[PDB]
Amino acid sequence: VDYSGRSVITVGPYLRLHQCGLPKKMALELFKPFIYGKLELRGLATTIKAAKKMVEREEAVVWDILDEVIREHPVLLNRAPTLHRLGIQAFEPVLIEGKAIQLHPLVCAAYNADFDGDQMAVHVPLTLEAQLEARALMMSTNNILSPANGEPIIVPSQDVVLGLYYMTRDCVNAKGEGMVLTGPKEAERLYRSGLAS
Amino acid sequence: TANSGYLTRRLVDVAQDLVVTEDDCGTHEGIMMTPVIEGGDVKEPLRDRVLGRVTAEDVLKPGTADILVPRNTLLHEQWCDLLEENSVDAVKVRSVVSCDTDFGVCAHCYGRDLARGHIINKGEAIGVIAAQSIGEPGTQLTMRT
Amino acid sequence: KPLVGTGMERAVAVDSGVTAVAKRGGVVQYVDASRIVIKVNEDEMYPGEAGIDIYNLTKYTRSNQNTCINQMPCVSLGEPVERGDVLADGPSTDLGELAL
Amino acid sequence: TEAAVAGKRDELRGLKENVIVGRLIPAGTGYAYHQDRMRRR
Amino acid sequence: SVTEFLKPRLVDIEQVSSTHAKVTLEPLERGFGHTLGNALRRILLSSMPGCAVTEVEIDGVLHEYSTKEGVQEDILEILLNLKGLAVRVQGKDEVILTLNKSGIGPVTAADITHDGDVEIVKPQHVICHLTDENASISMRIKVQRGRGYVPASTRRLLVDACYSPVERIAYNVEAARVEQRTDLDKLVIEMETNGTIDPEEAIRRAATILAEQLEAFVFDPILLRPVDDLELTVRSANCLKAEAIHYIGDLVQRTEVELLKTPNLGKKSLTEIKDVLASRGLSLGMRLENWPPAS
Amino acid sequence: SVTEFLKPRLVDIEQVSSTHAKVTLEPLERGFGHTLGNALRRILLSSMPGCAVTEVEIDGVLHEYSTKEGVQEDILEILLNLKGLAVRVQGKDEVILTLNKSGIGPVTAADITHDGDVEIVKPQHVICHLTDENASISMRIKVQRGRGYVPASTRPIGRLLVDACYSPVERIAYNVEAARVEQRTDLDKLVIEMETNGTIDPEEAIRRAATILAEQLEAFVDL
Amino acid sequence: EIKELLKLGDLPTSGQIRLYDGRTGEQFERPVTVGYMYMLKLNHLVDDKMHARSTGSYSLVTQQPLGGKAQFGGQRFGEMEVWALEAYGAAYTLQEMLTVKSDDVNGRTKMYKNIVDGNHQMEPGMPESFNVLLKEIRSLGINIELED
Amino acid sequence: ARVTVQDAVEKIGNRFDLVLVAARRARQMQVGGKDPLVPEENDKTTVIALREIEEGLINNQILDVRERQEQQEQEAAEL
Amino acid sequence: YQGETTQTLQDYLMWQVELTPFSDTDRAIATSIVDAVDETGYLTVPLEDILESIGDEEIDIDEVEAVLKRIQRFDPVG
Amino acid sequence: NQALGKKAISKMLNTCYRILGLKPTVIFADQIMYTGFAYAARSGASVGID
Ligand SMILES: [Mg+2]
Ligand SMILES: [Zn+2]
Repeated sequence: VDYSGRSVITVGPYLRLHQCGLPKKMALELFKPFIYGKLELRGLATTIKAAKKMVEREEAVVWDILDEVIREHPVLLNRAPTLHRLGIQAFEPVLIEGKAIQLHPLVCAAYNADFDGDQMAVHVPLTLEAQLEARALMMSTNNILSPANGEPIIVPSQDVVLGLYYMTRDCVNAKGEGMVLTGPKEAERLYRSGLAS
Repeated sequence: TANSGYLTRRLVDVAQDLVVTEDDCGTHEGIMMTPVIEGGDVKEPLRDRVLGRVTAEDVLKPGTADILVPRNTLLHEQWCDLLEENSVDAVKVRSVVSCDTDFGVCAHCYGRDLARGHIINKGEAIGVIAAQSIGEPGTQLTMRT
Repeated sequence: KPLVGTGMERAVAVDSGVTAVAKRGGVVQYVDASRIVIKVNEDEMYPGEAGIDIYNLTKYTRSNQNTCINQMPCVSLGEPVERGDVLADGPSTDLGELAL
Repeated sequence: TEAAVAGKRDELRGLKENVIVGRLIPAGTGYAYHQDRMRRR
Repeated sequence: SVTEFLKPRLVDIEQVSSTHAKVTLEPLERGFGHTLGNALRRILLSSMPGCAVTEVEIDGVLHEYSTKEGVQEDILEILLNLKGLAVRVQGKDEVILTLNKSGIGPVTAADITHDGDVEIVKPQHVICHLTDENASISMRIKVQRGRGYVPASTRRLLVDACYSPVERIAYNVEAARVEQRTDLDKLVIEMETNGTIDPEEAIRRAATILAEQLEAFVFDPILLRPVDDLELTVRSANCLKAEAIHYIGDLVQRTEVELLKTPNLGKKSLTEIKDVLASRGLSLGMRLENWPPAS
Repeated sequence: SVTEFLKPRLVDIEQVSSTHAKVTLEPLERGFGHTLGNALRRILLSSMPGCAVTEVEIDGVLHEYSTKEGVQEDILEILLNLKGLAVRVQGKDEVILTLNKSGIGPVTAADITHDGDVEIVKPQHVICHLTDENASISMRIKVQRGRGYVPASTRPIGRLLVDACYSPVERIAYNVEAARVEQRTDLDKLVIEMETNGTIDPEEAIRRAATILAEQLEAFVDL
Repeated sequence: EIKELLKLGDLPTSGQIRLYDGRTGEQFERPVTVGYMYMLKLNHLVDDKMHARSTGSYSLVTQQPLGGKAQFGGQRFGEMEVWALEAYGAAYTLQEMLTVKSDDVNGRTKMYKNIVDGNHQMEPGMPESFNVLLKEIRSLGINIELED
Repeated sequence: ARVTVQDAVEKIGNRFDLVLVAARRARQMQVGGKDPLVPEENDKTTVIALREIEEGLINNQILDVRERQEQQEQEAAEL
Repeated sequence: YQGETTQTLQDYLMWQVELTPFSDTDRAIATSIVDAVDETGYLTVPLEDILESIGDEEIDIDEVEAVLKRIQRFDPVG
Repeated sequence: NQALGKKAISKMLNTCYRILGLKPTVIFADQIMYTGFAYAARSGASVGID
C-alpha cells in the first residue's frame, strides 16, 4: 500500500496514550499531497510545480504547513505478527526530531513490543470515513479491555509498579513519623522539604 | 511459532462470515452452566461462566416462586453480586450453538461484547474475533512436550 | 581494550590476519602511516640478499559489509622487533588485542 | 474443476469475497450499505 | 552574540480565580526550565517570610491528648484546626489572641477578639464544634513571624508552625520549539497559597529574593499586482472594473460560469481574459483561504 | 531580622593547579547553599563561552581519509588531536594560526607561529610526529569563539571541518559546610571546585554564571 | 578478590556509591551500582531502517507498489492485518487499502486529485489484480465471468 | 482536539452509525457551504461534527429534515 | 519477473493536467495537446488538427490557443 | 492505604472504570504512569552482588 512507512520504535514517557511520536522527516513524505493542497490553498504556491519545488527544497514554511495538516489526523501503527486486533491501533501524531517512533509505554503489552530492536509500520487514513473509524473504533483510548476475556490491557508493567510499591510502604522508625498532618498537600510539602520520610 | 499461525489461519477460515444479524431469534433453549469440578477442586466458579449472558429459562431460586431475576437479563456486576449474596445455583443460558437465526447469530444468544460493557451490536463480526482470541495464546502452549 | 577480559583476545587478533605480524626479527628502520620497513637481523638473512621486510598497510578499504578496513602502525622508529609480534593494528584491534 | 463442471455461481455474501473484489465487507460500517443493496435487490 | 540567551515571550498565567494559579512561560534555553523551576520551588517551600500560630494554651486542657467536655473535636483536632488558621499581622512579630466562647453553635475564626495589627483572611474557618449548651471554650493563641516550616518536634501545647504563605507548588518542563531551533523549554508552574497573598505575588517575591542573593557577583506577489498589469482590451477591462475586480487575486477566484453570467461580457471576451491569465501561469478556478490581506 | 537575608560574597579563590580551582562563597542562609550550588553548576556546565578549532587546511591533503608521506598519524587522528587544542584569544572572535614544521620529531603546540592576541595554554600538546628526514607539515588552523557543541554536519576540496566544543569547564563539584560567622551558627558556606582546560578565570566564570542567572530571573520579578 | 582490588585502590567494597540528581541536586535515597561495562555497537542502524512513501513506481502485471527500501516501496498489508480490520468493524479503512491506496488504477489519480483539492472522498472502483486473475483463469479453458 | 467519543456513542446509540452520521455532517461542512453549529476552536471537520453530535444538535433525523427543507426551499426559489 | 512503471514526459504532463483547474472541455483539449508532443517536447501537429480531433463544432481556435499557452508553462517550461 | 503491588494496581483501575467511567480511567492511568516513573527514579533502586 501507499502512504505507509516503517522504522524502529523507542519509548516516550511524556506522552498521553492517545498520541504517538512521529519523525518530522517521515511525516513530510507520508502527508505530501495534503501539504501540496494546503500550500496552494493559502496562496503560497500558485501552481502544483511551485508547491512541488517548495516541498522538495524544504523551505521554512512547509513545517508550519505540516504542523497544521497533522493537527487532528490519526495514523495507524501496526507491528507484525498481528496476532489479535489490538496489534493495529490509531494514534495522534506529534512531530519529533529523529528517525525513531516514540511509543507510549502502557500500549506495549497489547503490541507485545519491547525496545530492543523492534520496528513498526505507520499507515495514513485518507478519506473522511477512515479518519472517523480510526477515531471512534481503532483509537488507543477506546480499547482498554481485552476482547478475549474482558480484563484490562492497560495495566502498568514493571517500573511503574516498582515506584508505586516503594512509595506506598512503611518503616518502623522512619524520619518524622507520628506527627499529625492536615492533608496530602502538607505531606508532600514535608517530603519535598526533607522534613519527613 | 508456525503451528500456532497455521491453527489460527484455519480457525479464521472456518468462521470468517459469522455476523450478528438480528436481535432475538425467538427461542429460549440453551445450555446449563454448571461449575467445573474435576473431583477434588472447583476449577472455575459459576460467577465467571455466566457473567454477561442471557438466561434461557426461569432461574429465580430453588425454594419457591421468588423471582430474583427475569427470563431475559444481562448478568452484569451488580447482578453477579446479588448471585453471590444468595448462593445462586446452576443457571440455564442461551448459547451461540443453540440459535434459531439462519446465516448469522442474534444479539441475545451471544451476550456481552467483552470489549465494551454493553450488549453486542448488530453487524459486529464475531467469528474473526473468536478465532483470533483462541489462536493468539497458542504461542504459550508447549508443542514438543 | 576490554579492561575486563578472558585472555583470548590476542589469539583471535593474531590468528585472524587483520594485523601485520613481522615475518623476521630486526629493527624498524622506517615507520609511516602507510608502510613499515624493517631491517632484518644478520643471523636471519639468506645469502646474497639485502635484508629488509616491507609491509604495505591497508588504508580505508571497503569490506563486504560496507564498513571500513584500516591498519595503523603500533611501532616506533628505531625500536627492536622479533618474529611473531604485531607491527600494525587492524579493524577492532588495540596493540594486538581484540577490541570490539 | 468441480465448480466448473457443476456450473456454480457465487453471490458474494461473505467477508472474504468482498475483499477479493474490493467492496465493503458486510460487518462493520458497511453493514447498512449491504442492507440497502439487499433491500433494493 | 555569545552572551545573549532566549527570554520568555508567551507568559499566560491562568487563574482558578481564588488562590490557585498556573503560569506558563516559553521559550527557555535548553535546561533552564529545571534550573529556574527548582530554584523557585525550593525558595518558596523553604524560605518565605510569614506569620503563623506557634502554640496554644487551653484553660481546661493540660495535655496534648485529653478529654474536654462539650467539644465534639478532640484536642489534637483543635490543634489541626488552629494550624490551618491563616493570619496577616502588620506591626509586631509576636501577638496573642483569645477565643472565649460559649453556646451551641460552632466556634469559628470570626469569634476571635479583634486586634488592630491582626487580620484574619477566612472568618469562615471553623475551629471547633461546641455541642453542649453549658459548655464553654476559652484559649489563648499566639502567632509569630518566621520562615518556612518548623515542626514542633524540633523544639502549653506546641503546634507545627507554617510561616510560609505557600501550600503547594509543582513545576513541569515541556518541549517547545522556536521557528528554527528544535529543542527548547516550556516551564509550567502550578501553585496555591493559603489566601494571605496571591500566587503571582509569591512568585515575584521568590524571584526577588533569589535575584537579590546574587548582587555581589552580577501570499504570492503576482496575486497582489493590480489587474491593470494584464494587457486587457478596453471592453474586458471595463467589465472587470464594473465587477469591482481591482486585483489579480480577485479575478483568479472567479469561476468561469460566474464570469459568463456577467453582463456585457461575452465568450470571445472571456477567452481573451483566460488567454492573458494563462500567459502568466494562472487559471480561473483557484481557491484562496482568506484573500484580502488587509491591503 | 527575619526578612533580612545575609548575602554571600566571593571570599577565597584557591588555584590548586593550572586547570583546577576552588572558590568560596559565604555567609549563606539555611537552604541557600544548595539553592545556589546546583543552579551555578548547571549554568557553568551548560552556558560557558570559549574558543575552539573549527577548520583545518593541511597543505598537500584532499580529505581526512588519507595519509601524508613522512607523518605517522592519519589526517583523521591529526584532526582529533587538534580538537583538544586549548587556545585563548583576547581581541577578536576569529583568528587563523599557522603551523610550519620540518625534521624528525613531535610537532607540539609550541610550534605554532607566535601571535599577539592568541595564547596557547598547554605548549606540550602533541599534534603529530614526523618520522622522515626530509618531511615538512604546513597547516592553517581556524579558531573562533562560541558556546556549546556544534557538530560540523549541522553547520574547496582541501578544507577540513572539525566539530567544535566551545565549553571550557570539564567538571564542577560543590560542597556546603558550616561556617563560623559572627555569633550565628545557622550560616553555611559553599565551596565550588571546578576543572577547566585553563582558558577561563574561575572568578569570571562564577560572575558570568551569576549574571546569566539574574538576567534569566528578571522575567519573573515583573510577571 | 574483586573486593581486594576495590580496597587496593580506595573504593567501596560493596561496589555501590551514592549518587546525586543532576536536575534537582538531591541525593538518591539508596546507593546505586556504578562501574565500567564493555558496550558494543551492533550493525542495526536506524538510518538504514527508516522508510516512507506517498506515491512512486508500481509493478507491471499487477499494478501494486513495489517492495523494499531501495525501490521506494510500500509496506505490505497482509492477511493478518486484514483480519484485524475486519474484527474492528472498519469497512472504509479496509476498502481504501485494497483499491485506492494499492491497486485501482483509475482511483489512485482521483484520490490524489481530491486530496490536493481539499476534498477527502474516494471513488472505489475495482482492483487491477482481479482482472489479471480472471484473464489467467480463463486462459485455462474455464469460462469465468461477472454477470448482471 | 478530543480523546474519547463516549458521549457521542451514548447519544447516537451505536458505534457504527456514529461514524456514518459524523462523516455525513463533516462532508457537509467541508466540501459543502455549511457552517458549524458550535464555535469551532482551530478544529477539523470531523472533530467539529463529533462535538455537534455530543450536544444533541446533529443526528440522522435532524439531517434528513434539514435536507428535505433545503430541497423544498431550493425548488420553490428556482420556480 | 514483473517489471516497473517508468514516468515519461507525457505521463509527467498528464500528472499536471489532471491537477490544473481546467474545465471538462479544456481538459479534453489538453489531452489532445499533450498527446501530440514528441520526446523532444515540440508540438508535432498544427492546432487545426487538434481542433479537428476534438470533434466539436462550437469550439474555436481561440480556446485551443488559450489552453496551449497554459500547457506551455508546465514543467519543463517551453 | 496499602502496599500496592501489581495486582493492587490493576484492581484500582478496574474499580475506577466500573464506578466512574472511561475518561477518568484514562486520566488516572496517565497520572499513575507519571507518578510511578517519577518515584521509581527518585527511589534510586539498583541491584548489586550483595
Ligand atoms: Mg524484541
Ligand atoms: Zn439466537
